[PDB]
Amino acid sequence: QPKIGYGSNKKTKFLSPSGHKTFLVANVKDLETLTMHTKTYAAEIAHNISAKNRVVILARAKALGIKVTNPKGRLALE
Amino acid sequence: PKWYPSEDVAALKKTRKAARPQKLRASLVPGTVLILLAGRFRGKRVVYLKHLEDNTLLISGPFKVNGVPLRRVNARYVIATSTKVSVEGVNVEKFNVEYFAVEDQKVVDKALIAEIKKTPLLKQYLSASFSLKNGDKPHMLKF
Amino acid sequence: VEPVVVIDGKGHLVGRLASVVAKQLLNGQKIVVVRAEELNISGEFFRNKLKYHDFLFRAPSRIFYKALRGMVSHKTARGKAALERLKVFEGIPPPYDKKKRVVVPQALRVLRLKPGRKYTTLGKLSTSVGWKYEDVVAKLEAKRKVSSAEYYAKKRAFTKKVASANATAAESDVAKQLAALGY
Amino acid sequence: SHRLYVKGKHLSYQRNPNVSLIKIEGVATPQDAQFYLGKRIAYVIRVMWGKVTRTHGNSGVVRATFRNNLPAKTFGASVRIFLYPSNI
Amino acid sequence: KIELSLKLVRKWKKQLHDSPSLKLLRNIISAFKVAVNLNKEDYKYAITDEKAFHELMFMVLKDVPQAIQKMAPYKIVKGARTLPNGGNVSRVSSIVKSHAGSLLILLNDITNTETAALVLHSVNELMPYLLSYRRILKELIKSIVGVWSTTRELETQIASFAFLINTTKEFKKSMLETTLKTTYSTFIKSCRKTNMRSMPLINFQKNSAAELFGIDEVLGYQVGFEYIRQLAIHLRNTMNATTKKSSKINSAEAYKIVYNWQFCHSLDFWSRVLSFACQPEKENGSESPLRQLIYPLVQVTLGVIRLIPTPQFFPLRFYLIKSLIRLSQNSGVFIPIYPLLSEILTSTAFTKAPKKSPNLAAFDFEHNIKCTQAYLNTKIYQEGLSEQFVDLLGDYFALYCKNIAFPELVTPVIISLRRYIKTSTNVKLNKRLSTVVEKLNQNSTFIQEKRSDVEFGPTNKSEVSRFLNDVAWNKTPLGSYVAVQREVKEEKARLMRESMEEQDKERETEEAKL
RNA sequence: AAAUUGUUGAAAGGGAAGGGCAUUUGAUCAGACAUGGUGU
RNA sequence: GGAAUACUGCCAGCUGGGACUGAGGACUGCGACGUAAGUCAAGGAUGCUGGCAUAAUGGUUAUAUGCCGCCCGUCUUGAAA
RNA sequence: GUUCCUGCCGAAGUAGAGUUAAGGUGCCGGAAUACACGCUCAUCAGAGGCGCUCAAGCGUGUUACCUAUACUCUACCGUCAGGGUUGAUAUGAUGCCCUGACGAGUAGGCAGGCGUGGAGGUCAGUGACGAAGCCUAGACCGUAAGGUCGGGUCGAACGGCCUCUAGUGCAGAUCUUGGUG
Ligand SMILES: [Mg+2]
Ligand SMILES: [Mg+2]
Ligand SMILES: [Mg+2]
Ligand SMILES: [Mg+2]
Ligand SMILES: [Mg+2]
Ligand SMILES: [Mg+2]
Ligand SMILES: [Mg+2]
Ligand SMILES: [Mg+2]
Ligand SMILES: [Mg+2]
Ligand SMILES: [Mg+2]
Ligand SMILES: [Mg+2]
Repeated sequence: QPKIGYGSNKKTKFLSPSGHKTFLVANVKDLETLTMHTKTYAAEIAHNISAKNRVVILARAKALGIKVTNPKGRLALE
Repeated sequence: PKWYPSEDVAALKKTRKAARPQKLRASLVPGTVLILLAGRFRGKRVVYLKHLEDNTLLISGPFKVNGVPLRRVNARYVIATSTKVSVEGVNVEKFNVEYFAVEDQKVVDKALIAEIKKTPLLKQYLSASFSLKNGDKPHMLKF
Repeated sequence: VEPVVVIDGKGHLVGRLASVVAKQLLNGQKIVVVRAEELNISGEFFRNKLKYHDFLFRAPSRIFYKALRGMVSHKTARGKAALERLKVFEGIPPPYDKKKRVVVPQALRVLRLKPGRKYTTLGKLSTSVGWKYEDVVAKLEAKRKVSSAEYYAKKRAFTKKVASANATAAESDVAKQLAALGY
Repeated sequence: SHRLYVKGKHLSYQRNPNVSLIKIEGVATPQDAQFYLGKRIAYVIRVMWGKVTRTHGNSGVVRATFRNNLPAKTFGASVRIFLYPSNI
Repeated sequence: KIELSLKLVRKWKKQLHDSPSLKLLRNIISAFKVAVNLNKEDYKYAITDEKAFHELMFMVLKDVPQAIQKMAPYKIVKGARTLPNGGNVSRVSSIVKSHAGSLLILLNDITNTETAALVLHSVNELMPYLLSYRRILKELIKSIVGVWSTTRELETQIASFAFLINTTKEFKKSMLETTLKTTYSTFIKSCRKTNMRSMPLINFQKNSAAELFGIDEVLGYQVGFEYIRQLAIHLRNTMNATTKKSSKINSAEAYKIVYNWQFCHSLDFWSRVLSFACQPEKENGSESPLRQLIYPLVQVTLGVIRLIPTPQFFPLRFYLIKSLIRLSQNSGVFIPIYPLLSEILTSTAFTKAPKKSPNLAAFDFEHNIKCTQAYLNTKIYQEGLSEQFVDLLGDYFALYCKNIAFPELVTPVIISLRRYIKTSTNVKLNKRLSTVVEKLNQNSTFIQEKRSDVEFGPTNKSEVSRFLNDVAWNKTPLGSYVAVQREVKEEKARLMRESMEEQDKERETEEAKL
């Protein structure tokens, strides 16, 4: 039964098993807000982005060195 | 200083844990026969010679008696029997931990055999292996 | 202590024997029950009769199997495995007729049930409820008892031979010297 | 023979899948079981390792903790208990 | 920590071209490792000048292989580049083992053609050391296949595949059992979402991976036969799952599992592979093992086509139908496909009049697999479905356009078609079906007049295969018709591409002013 | 249009289809240290 | 007369075997000892040894074999029943 | 009738270790089928299931043993309280940090989150290289209401965010209608 005692530790809260907090990204400008916080944060491309924009976002993310949580999504399946 | 520190380096707090020499179990004494419970020579009876600084007991078969050479053994993986041999005959100073990183074994074995001869049947004991037969309960068994 | 334990059914109570055997099976021990027709139950004949009826397999072995299955959680994997480990028989079929059979003291009727208290024999119950094989098993049991008497005579001769051999070993030195020295 | 251990049975869980109850042969009393505390347990091909923690009841059953819990289908399965780490 | 200076790189290159030593190679490779790991992670070297970094990248990829070769010159043996036995080779081998995954990171981070070519060439001159490893040779062939799979530039894909051929044909032992696996696994999982943009690229991927299977006659048979069997497993899982009552996984809509582009991509690639290996010239009067896989492939494809006779998936049937037609064209195997087509001619789209007519865009039958539920029961969709169907009949019966058996291959079809034509209500369909009927009868008459002069019976296979070898296939009434129709189709597709290409050009103009 | 009924086709199964449990045999997929440096 | 033992109670008396926890992240404090310098068990674990991968293994899926259950609601124990 | 999730205050919590009350130690089930007394087997014997009768039935004592929302220690999550911190913090002084206490709670009362629309402002937001809607025994996140992504479906526009304004899922009855016996 859910209750507060089950609450997770703050230092480990909102953390993926890769250790990166997921941050939603829509465009290149929003990607660039995560320029140095590559260790703390990983980008996640939004569901409504078109395929043409996703390749640009992936290229810029690779250039910045920011981990993308969902690459090869809508460019590959699963 | 060719790279400025990205993020930051969290220095570890100073540790108040000083290593100290081990306090061995009372039964282990130089010249005490031992039973090895693991490794290549598991279940084989050996002699105890000296305790090394790195907490690895030093043991000889002798290789002459049972074919077990000079070797380092962990103390916890060993049983100590109540029968003893006098180790005064063998000097056992030279070889050390760093040395481990035939003739010496022969020198040790001659002296140790010299003491082994006095006690009856000890050579046969060291030659043969040890194992648990059915109906043997270790907790009663006096080793 | 043995790969397989053969338990005689005679003079035992169904509940206690079944509980002990079920406990052993759950621990992995393989047990086989024989001569279950002469198993015993406390109470009177009518009460056990109507109990087996309000359940209503007619054979005594099947009744014992039900009583034991009541212990084990048969619907689970573990319970099923315990059940294949078990074996039950009326009379001694081969090859267990050539093997000695232990007794469980905890379930013995002589040690458990007080003299002057009514009990019931499972064979009579099974026959009364419609098990039409109590007759054939009895003759096999009589033949088994004749064979067992012959085996007992052979065992008496073997014990005499063992006594002679023990005497022979006595007049040997090495054992005597060993015993005095140690062990 | 080359056996330097006693093969014991795994009875059940503590009732907790983490803790397991082990029945060791020739051990009738807790005092006898006190010897086996701290010894390495090995269920055997694949092997899972563990250790004996503390006694359990007056029958000589002991508690045991493995690195990964037993699959619960091994109740009554044969399990090995070695002599190392020896305290004698 | 040493700092990269334009002096230090210059000195390392200075002594590279004359009398290098293993110390220099480890130093260069460690600097290279830092260079490639700057964004993705102790390191002895620090990089601060773009000139020094670019010079390091240049000299590494273009000359560290040269020095490596000069120290440990390989020797060509039976066409394969093999290192010799010696201590110095082993020391250099560990050095290339310390360069390989920097090359791997570069491979995974390819973004354009020339960088791909440079990395692939430097990797090319380092095969003979990395063939000794399998964490590297696998990831190498896995990465370049990744590049060959994900690049949107046809030149980059050409470079990757040319590398795969050049390296594979040299050695054939360690790689070939992994190249095929990686490529066809690309066609399973890491398949490119289909669109009018990706069609030439995926067609190149298929037409390319087809060649690799054909190189090794036996080993290809070992590989494809396994993977095609994987498809069959899915095929058998969905048939049973739909048919049975079990509520395990999606009894009603299990088609999603098997009616996917990736699966159709599979069955098309296999037809292309067998067609390539079974061509008459490559056959050369010699049986090839891949021909024996024709029967499994045909059984799988036919089992997929019939699993749903619903209008929503008629485009799926058409594509596999074209694949089977290709397979029969190349191998000469007799595939029955008319029973399927005539079996669809009883549907509600081929038979009943259109209900709606919203005047949407024409459906892209070539480059789609599904109707999308808006084109169902529409004038456009019926008119395009029939447009494809008629041309498919034309192709299939154009295969045997010049064979002596064509009359009796035509009779049961003309009778059934006239039965459907006389009973079908849709006027446009009857007009199209009619045309094929009279042209079929016409070619039947043509073959009859040409066969009346024949003295050899049906048993003489040699002469039967010689019938009208002088006459071109397109000169027959069904060829001369359908060939023209093919042009009237081909041009259309061209004008689509030569249109869509411009759209992007126009789109580009906009970002110029943004 | 649902809901409902009927013919035809495919599959499984048994008098119902049917599940859960155990064993058996297989098939198929993922599975880093690209370990920082030195030495001949 | 001489005491011993038993019991109760105290010890800032020694020594052995177990089990769980290793939380904290530059230093600061109370201390202890050190001739002294420094060291430590003193405001939360450090050291030594060995191995460290096509593995350790993990997932999915399919048959055959047998065991149990087997109309539905409620009810029930902890759970089928 | 019930009243999205979580928390809090109050008449008359999560995980590891140990201890323990009430209880229990034939098996399912973890614990002695241990001991020592007095009894009772009655055609009303006598107690979850199977079972039990020199008891596995009673009363009377002894230990040992099993273990819970109970007690102790530690770590963690919440509420509360007391604090530190600016000639500025290496992250919103509504921030960060330190220390401690509590977490059952019926009646009653209060707060914080999730979701649904309306409007204003805003993201030089998103979109045929596929917007919104719906499904998804898939992955990640959150204690949870749920959120994000992937896939499927869908095929033309809509969403995120600050504010004010409306506004969270079920139960059951009288029966009614159509349809089927
Ligand atoms: Mg979505
Ligand atoms: Mg049939
Ligand atoms: Mg202690
Ligand atoms: Mg607790
Ligand atoms: Mg506890
Ligand atoms: Mg701070
Ligand atoms: Mg308070
Ligand atoms: Mg309160
Ligand atoms: Mg708005
Ligand atoms: Mg949803
Ligand atoms: Mg979670």
